[PDB]
Amino acid sequence: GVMDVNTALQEVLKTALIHDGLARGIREAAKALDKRQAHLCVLASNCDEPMYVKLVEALCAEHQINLIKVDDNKKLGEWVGLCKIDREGKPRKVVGCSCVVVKDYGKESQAKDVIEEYFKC
Amino acid sequence: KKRKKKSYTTPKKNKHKRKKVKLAVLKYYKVDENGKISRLRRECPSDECGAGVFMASHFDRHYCGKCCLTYCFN
Repeated sequence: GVMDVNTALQEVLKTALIHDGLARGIREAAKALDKRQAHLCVLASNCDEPMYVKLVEALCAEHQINLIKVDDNKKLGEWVGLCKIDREGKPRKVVGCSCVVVKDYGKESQAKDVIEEYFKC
Repeated sequence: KKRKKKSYTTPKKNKHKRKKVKLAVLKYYKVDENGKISRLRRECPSDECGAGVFMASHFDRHYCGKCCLTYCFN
């Protein structure tokens, strides 16, 4: 019954999903980041590629954007309803860059407020 | 009529094969005295394209998809 980033992330990622967003991989994100159309990206935790993580840190240093590091992603993957493909297989949700500012054109929540408070500190 | 039998040549042609990097590293690189992502690919001056558009710098020409400009090096 207490709000936090660990619960605001679910709502914000879901809101992005309802309005596309969730830029999978580096592609389709370079355009927006070089146009400064994004202000919150979620990256995979415990990523096994040192070159990718150092490149992402450099990209964050370019536009001065924090990236949230949360362990135990399986709860998030279950929350986002990620099995897809009817019921065959199991793709995983590991990275997403959200377009058009922090909040999309849809619903507004205090999840935005708490995420912004965490962002400012 | 019989079967048309379109099998004189090419015993079984398939769709085009495209192989992609898991996470592209040929787009940005280090070694430019910069702590940020360093630009080796040519930046498109056209407004209708941008810095996220990577005209593939192959052995010849620039391949865009919308304007397809060409630069000669000689």
